[PDB]
Amino acid sequence: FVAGVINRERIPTFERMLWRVCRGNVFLRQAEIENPLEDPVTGDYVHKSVFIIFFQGDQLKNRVKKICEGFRASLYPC
Amino acid sequence: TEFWLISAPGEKTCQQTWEKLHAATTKNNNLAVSSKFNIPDLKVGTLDVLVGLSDELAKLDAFVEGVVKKVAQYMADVLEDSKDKVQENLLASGVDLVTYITRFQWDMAKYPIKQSLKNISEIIAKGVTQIDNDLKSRASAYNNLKGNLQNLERKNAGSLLTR
Amino acid sequence: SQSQGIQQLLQAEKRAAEKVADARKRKARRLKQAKEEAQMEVEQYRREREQEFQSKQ
Amino acid sequence: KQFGPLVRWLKVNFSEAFIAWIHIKALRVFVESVLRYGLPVNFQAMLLQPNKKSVKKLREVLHELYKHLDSSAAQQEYYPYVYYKIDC
Amino acid sequence: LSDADVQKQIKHMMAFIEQEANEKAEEIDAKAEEEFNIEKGRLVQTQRLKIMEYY
Repeated sequence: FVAGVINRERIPTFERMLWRVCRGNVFLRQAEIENPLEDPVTGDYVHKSVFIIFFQGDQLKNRVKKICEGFRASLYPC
Repeated sequence: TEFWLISAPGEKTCQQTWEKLHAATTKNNNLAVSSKFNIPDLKVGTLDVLVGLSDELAKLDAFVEGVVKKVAQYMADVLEDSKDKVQENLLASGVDLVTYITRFQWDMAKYPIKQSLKNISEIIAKGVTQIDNDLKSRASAYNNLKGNLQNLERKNAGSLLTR
Repeated sequence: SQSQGIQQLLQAEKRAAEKVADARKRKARRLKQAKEEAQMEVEQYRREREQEFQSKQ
Repeated sequence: KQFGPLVRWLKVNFSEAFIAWIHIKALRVFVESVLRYGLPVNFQAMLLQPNKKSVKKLREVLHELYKHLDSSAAQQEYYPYVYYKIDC
Repeated sequence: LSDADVQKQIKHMMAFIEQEANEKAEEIDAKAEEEFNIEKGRLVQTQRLKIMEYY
């Protein structure tokens, strides 16, 4: 399906912050990247996995936009 | 007296006893005082409105808390039913918060329970804003009289060089 | 169990879509009925005015 | 002359302001409880008057009471319940 | 987190969406009935007066 891209250094905390702003409201979908290649920034190959959430509300889209900007993640396209 | 305002899922009616009755989970083994809030049955339309409300209420809550402090400090200067050593907490409808919380309800007098959250939050906000401005006016008038009075008392005070 | 949650919420969203489309449909239906009844009253008014016309003439 | 009525008015308005403080935060806790748990809206909400030096035990008891029922997802940010401090 | 926790989160996701949907539809039908009467009255009065003037 779709495998989003995150750095996943501290995803346990990304997830928690996401629940702090609203806990338990939407499903977090997980995907993983097999045999990732050199990080565009880090310059190395690390495993990557991502949790992607579709929201109906605008307030949560803006919330998680700010969160993902603060978090080490690339969740830019719809 | 400080209080903690806490809410549990409340899925079971046993929660009240779980919260209050059963020592293993009751607050401080049922020694601490724990009273239920009487809150009217209100609805949240959407999640987006829920979040907006969350932020707006946090802002409004801090606003009103500040106003309460401002008016209490004003009266403290007045020294009428509050002082620095005693009567720091304000009374609710003329009784203490402990009494008020004992009989706590959401007050239809401040906002109808049939109002949407937006409208309710707005009515309260308007109320407090108005209260703050009324205080600003009365406090200005009192501080003005207080200073001018002292200035006149001082004018006829002092040593023979300046009195 | 992810695919089930995905399916379930999509089902909720679908029903929601059906719900609003149908509410809008009822609105449309009521508006047409409103027009039909309005015209009926107008025609009733017409007959009345025509009769008074005939009476006066 | 102004003082008399001044302070009588203020005392009344401040009580009303305090009640409003109570109402508005009860709503705050209402909507947060809804946001935290979802529907229906029947939650177990308590006003706690701590005992001296009981805050440790209080945290312990409330933690065990609710933490095991919800999730690790939820202090200043993550608390098993809705919790606001009433400064009085 | 557990599968049961995931199921509870899914139920919560359903629940808010359904509530929003129910409220919006209700709002829509109430206004629809209002619009029914408003448009009806406007139309009726608009043409009734013209008929009157003719008469």
